[PDB]
Amino acid sequence: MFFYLSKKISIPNNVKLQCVSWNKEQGFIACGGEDGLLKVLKLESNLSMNQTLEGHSGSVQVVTWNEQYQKLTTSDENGLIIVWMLYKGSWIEEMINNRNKSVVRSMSWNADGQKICIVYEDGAVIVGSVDGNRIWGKDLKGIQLSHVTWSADSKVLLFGMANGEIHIYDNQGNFMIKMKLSCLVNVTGAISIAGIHWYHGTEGYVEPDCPCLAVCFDNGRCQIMRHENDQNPVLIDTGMYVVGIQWNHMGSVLAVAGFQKAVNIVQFYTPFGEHLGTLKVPGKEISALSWEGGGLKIALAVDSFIYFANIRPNYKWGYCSNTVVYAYTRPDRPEYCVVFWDTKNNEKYVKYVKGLISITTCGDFCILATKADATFVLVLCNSIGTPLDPKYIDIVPLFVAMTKTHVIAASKEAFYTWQYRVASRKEGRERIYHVDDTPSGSMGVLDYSKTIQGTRDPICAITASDKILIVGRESGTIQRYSLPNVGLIQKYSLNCRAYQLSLNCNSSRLAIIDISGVLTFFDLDARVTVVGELLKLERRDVWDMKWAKDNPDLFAMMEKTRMYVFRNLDPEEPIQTSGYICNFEDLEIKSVLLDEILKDPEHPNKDYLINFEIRSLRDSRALIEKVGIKDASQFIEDNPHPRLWRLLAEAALQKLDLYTAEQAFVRCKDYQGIKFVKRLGKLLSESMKQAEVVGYFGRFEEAERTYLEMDRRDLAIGLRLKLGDWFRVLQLLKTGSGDADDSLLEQANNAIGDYFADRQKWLNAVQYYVQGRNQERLAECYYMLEDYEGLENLAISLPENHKLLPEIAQMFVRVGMCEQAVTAFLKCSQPKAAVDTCVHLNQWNKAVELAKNHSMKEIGSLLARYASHLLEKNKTLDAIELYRKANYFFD
Amino acid sequence: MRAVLTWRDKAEHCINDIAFKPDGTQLILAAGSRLLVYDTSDGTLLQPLKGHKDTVYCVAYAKDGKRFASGSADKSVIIWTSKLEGILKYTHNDAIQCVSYNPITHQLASCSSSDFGLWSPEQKSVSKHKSSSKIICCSWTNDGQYLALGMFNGIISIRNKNGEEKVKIERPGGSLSPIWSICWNPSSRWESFWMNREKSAVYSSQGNLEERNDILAVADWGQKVSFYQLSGKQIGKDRALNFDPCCISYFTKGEYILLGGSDKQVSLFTKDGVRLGTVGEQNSWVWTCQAKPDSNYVVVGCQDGTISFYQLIFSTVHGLYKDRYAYRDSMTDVIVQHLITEQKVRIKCKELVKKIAIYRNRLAIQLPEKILIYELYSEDLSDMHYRVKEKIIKKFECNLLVVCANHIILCQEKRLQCLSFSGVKEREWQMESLIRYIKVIGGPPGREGLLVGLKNGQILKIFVDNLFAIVLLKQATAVRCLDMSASRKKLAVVDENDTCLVYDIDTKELLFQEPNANSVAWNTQCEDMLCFSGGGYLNIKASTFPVHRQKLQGFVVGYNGSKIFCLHVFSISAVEVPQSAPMYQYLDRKLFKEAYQIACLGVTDTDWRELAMEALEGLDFETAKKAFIRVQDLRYLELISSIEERKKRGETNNDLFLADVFSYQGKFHEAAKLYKRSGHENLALEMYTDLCMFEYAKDFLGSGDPK
Amino acid sequence: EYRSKIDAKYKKKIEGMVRRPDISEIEEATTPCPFCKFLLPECELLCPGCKNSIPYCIATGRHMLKDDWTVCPHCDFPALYSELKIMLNTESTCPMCSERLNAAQLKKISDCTQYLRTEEEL
Ligand SMILES: [Zn+2]
Ligand SMILES: [Zn+2]
Repeated sequence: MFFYLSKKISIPNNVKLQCVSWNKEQGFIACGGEDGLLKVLKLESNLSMNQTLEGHSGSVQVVTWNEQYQKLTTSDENGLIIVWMLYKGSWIEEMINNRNKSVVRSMSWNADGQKICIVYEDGAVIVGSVDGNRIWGKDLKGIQLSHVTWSADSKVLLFGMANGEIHIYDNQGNFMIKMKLSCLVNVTGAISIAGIHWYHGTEGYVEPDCPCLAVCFDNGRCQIMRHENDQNPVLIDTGMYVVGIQWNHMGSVLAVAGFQKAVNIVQFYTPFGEHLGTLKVPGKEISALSWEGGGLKIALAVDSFIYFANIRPNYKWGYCSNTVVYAYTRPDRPEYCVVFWDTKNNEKYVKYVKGLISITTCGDFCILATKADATFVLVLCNSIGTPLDPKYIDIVPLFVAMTKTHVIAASKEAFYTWQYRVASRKEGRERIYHVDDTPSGSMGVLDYSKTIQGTRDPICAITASDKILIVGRESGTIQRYSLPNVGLIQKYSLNCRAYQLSLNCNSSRLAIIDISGVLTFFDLDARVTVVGELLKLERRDVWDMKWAKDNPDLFAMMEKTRMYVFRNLDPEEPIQTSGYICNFEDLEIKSVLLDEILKDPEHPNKDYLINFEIRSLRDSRALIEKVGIKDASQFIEDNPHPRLWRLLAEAALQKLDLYTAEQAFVRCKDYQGIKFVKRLGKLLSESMKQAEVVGYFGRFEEAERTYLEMDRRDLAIGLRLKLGDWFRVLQLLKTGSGDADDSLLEQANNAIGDYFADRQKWLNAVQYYVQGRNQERLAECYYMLEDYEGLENLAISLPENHKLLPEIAQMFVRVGMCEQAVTAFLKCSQPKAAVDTCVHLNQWNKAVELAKNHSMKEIGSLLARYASHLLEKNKTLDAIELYRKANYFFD
Repeated sequence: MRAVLTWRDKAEHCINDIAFKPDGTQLILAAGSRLLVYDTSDGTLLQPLKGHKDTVYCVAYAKDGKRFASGSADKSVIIWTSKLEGILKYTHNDAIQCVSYNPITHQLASCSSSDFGLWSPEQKSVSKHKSSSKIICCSWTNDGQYLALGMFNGIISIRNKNGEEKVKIERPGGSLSPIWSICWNPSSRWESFWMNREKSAVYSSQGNLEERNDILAVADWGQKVSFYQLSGKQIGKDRALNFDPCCISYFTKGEYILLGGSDKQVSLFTKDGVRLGTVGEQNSWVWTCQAKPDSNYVVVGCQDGTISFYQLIFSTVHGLYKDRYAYRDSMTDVIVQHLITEQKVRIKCKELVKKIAIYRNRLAIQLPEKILIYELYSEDLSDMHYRVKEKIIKKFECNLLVVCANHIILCQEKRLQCLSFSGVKEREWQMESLIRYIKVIGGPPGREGLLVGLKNGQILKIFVDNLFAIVLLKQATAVRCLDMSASRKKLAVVDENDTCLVYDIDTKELLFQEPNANSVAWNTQCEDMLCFSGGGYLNIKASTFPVHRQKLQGFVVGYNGSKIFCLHVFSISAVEVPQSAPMYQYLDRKLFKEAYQIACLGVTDTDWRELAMEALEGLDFETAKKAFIRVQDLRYLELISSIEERKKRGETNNDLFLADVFSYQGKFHEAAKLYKRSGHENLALEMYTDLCMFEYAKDFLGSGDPK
Repeated sequence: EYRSKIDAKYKKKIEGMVRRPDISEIEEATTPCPFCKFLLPECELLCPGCKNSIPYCIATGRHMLKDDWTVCPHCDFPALYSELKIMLNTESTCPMCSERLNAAQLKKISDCTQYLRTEEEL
């Protein structure tokens, strides 16, 4: 959550602006003038600079967009309401109305745009449909109005009096209770509202019952209340004559525009009342706010200027393995939707999470800090979303710092350390420390009495490398503990309050981005006579940073709209980009455009992943381009690094030098490359080597096409067979001829059957295993599919003896088909089991018949004692039934 | 349905009316001349309020938890406040029959035998309006805009806040059917209006409707309950009763109705008026049948003076078959939810669904008087168009219900009875002690298998097409939550000690025990996987390995592929099984084929690579090839192909292959040791000269100097 | 599909071999590839070393060898000199071209680079 002024639009003739309304769906900005001026603008510098001067003498006061149906509405100081529609790329007046009694104090469209309420000063209220008077125009009472607002369901319609009273209404002139104002208790003078905004949940709510409606008064005190509350987030501001209120598009930030006595200010708050910053706009006086559609830009009216401020929100994102994790709220479901977009395979993995305090990543893992119904949860997840381990902890996971093999969840007064891995699975050693505890070298286990003591210097940020833990506190003091066994090593007492901290791989220095965005560097181990020292690299508008996983000196940062890379305090040329550094490694920066993704969270394009190469790699690549491999090789040898060596080797392989490539592979100590080059040199044909090298880089389709073009279906088939593309093998085997195509196609069909069966996709593997000739797996597919007719057909199609027939007969016995099981066993030539199943399944007729045939004669005693047991149970009828079945008719 | 009596306490006079504090902390009665204040949690009488001089007839809070009124036979109304002190008072010309508070504006409305009076909190006098006859009921609308007065003439006068009669609803019969109770449906947006709350001075007296969707429940003394709209039109037909009603009310969200009166009992009804069951059976007329503001608790005060506090408990009625899960919604509907596509389907039964059984293309619903049999007809895996196949009209008594293709199974005591879909009875099996569990285990359409467990501890398998039970096991303690492995080769039992015992069904031998199980589910797709929940913790076993337990709210209903399905308070939920833990457990035991079988259920790519490399080091080239294919590493795939062809041509040394694998990962030292052990130091020398590690090549110059 | 079609004289033999399986099979000898000297099975024609198809001896069907090379003077097809010489003892015509071919017409070729030239680079 950072913010900085970015642009300015000077309205001609220096007329004062009294209202700015940024259309949310379309990037239209409507500006009201002090001398009848009304302008419609659009960015990308303006595109649709328009002067909708039709009518509107005097001044222009209220301006409201209709969003859906895209209808602007505007009013004068003379009561002339005008509704404008976009026709032929220009704004023409569509409707004109004029009530000749007073001045329109406010106007507001419904949550669906079908209904509009307009409130005058004399108390008259006119509610219209999109075309005419919808229901009523009420004259109310002896009251002077200033505001109007609908509810989410458009049922209540709460006004605002001139004297400072909000009145809750019915969607008609039916007066329900007056609102109970809890924010103002000690005020004494007259109070005016000057700002009311109800976040009609249209992008979801940050919390399932978060405060939505927001009321402020010109004195400076605000209340962020849900529906008609009685207890509610109260806020005090030093905003003299607060000028406006504007919720975010997601209702997660509230912007309060005013000016202190002291000078213009646009403060920002969370829905729960947490402060976030201050903008300090120039000019004489602010007049209105308006967020963009995406909440990234805010336009605010100061005198004859529309100042634009760029906003960096607090996205819940992370990068684990090749997966970008990003979370967002949506209107339909009441819980966060977290997409584990795996960039390697362009796959998505949508999870739904209730609390989701934070998302943190490190290595191929991701900690989701959430709030449960053991009150808070830290879900340790894979890179594809599967929760490996939900760990329930009690302290609030306000700040989560995740190192490989450690997770530190810190509230404002304590931190909890949990080892979730070993350099390789859970070896949980959970500990909790109060900030003022000064733990010794090692130790109490899971003692939770330390999280209730309370502190006067709360935690503001935390970070942890593989060796140390740095807790930043609200006074600027940072505390350094030894991570594997938490023990207070040092306190440093920096200058400014920390917002973000990062440690290089050496854990020798710490980058600190304060609350105001200023980036500084601290050197922990650099002892001056003191313990640590600053480094004199203060930057101004930094909002993101990342050290190398390889080089302690290498650093990357984002300032406003440019990325800088530092090699020990020496910046390079900026790169125009607006992205978040996913990874900094091997002279390469992988970043993603979250601003673009979160506008279409369902379909993240691969075009939003951008890779940059730092000066060394770009220089080496360009020098390889300009001069031949021979000289760039010498240059790279002068400045050696494994990434450059691999680049040189791959360039040589592309050129098929096979000598510079081998040397550069030796430099990388890459035995795979050395062996591949030796095998390639043993090969004795060009366009054979070219196919080999285009297979080396993973262009499998290119290699296959290359093999086909040189009239080698054999090697294309071999390449597809080394891989698992068996469908490709079937497609290729359809055309031409081969040395052994029946066996190859049978192998392909069996392999596809296995491919479908390993994924529990029978009735697809059953399609194969039949064109191919597989029996053992086909019986399993029939069994799991419960296609017992297919099992019977398979068993009668097998030869007289087989290793599979007994298994089929066992399957039949389990399911209960006595006849098919008996036939299968007799095919196996196992009459003993064929009669044991008849006994087991109580088919005594068949048992006695098979005993007579195959000469066992041991079933007479079986029947005798079975009937004896039945008689012992007084079930004489059952005994008669068996004796009839077994043809023992005499008994 | 089941109601448990939390506490019962008897007063010395008939209980006329009751009221709940909106927080639910305490309740207030009207017994004789005093107002008894009880604590809802326990029933301990706090204070008898002693303001009135005659019998108290009515009481009601202000929906704000700050005041409550009470009118009495002394022709007076006293407004008390919280902390139980009388602060305001006024009088009528007759005994006050009932008093109510406006849900929004706190405008008190107190009726009497001749007139009704309205009083706003800020008003300085009571506005009295005459009435046609004796009023007995008051009911403010949810938005607080209209007031319904039921009268002894069998007439409801619906009036505005001023007192003008907006509409008049005339119950058939006139004075034949006095209107003794009314209640507005409390289900609206205004229900949440007051969920975020935070010297007796006598008061003087001063003498569209079409688009609105409001329902007034009316309890007449012609023994009927009607539902009227605000426009006077009736909703549906009447519901004939055989008792005089004296109290009609609603739950918190207006989903169920409470009805008491001349019958010495209290009954729960659907919001449409279909009877669901009995709440309590009393010894006198129930004069009031209110319900706790935000819970299932109900309180019943009768003429005997008895006050009873029941907690209503609703039983989960559901069935699940593989990827389909049917449950009971709103006590009269059946919701069939697909566990893959999540395409829910609702089936309206208009009657209290007692039991549900589901099966492939079959859905049995036991209504109180009949069983409905539903079928699927389209041959689509995601088909969700259930049509009625049969209606077995018979008052059925059964402990359990099961449904099979072309059959229905009823468990009743020791009788396991098998009926056709037309109601014909085909077979019957007599059991040993008592049938505790039953479950279809698949089979041919008309020849399916059933898995039965008994309180005897004996576990049997019964085939629908034959008259004999096959004995599977004779356990020691009772049986509960039987389940069978996907291959029908393993059984899993819970035996009243939460001890999940797993048996090998063919050798009668048990494989392992677990000490905490309330529900067991075998993986329908992976045979080795097992799941069991008990004690608030999930558990996932892979073969005879340790468990990977989570925390859980609910009990396990199913386990399909890689998803657990658990039920928590009628809400289904899916838990994503971590396949990596069983994968690594199989890997550490050097079991590569089984590790691959577990991995195929879904893991990341790093786990796939780890399994591939561990297979390579373990010299299982088939599983290594398959895992590498799922990672598509042409380098390692070509290495494995080269090793396979070298093995094919005759090379049968298992240390050369491991040396090559080590050299190819990058060990360069263990590979050299393996090369030397396998009798090839020349290959180690070649590796070290190729890597230009000539200081190590001096070590493997074993041959000497023959060039 | 092929059942009930084996010759009645041989159904007994086929069922006898299947009923008592005999996995005993003598391994086929390996011979060098003519291009890269890679040892591959005699009847395998695609060399896994150079990925090149190997010409087949028109006398045995085995892949060609450098040290036993020859060609019929008529059809110019490759053949194994020893194998073609032995087979010509009982056949008076070339197996491939069906032309009159005697033993004397075979000349052992020492330089077979003409037939081992890849078509792409030639
Ligand atoms: Zn070769
Ligand atoms: Zn010839």
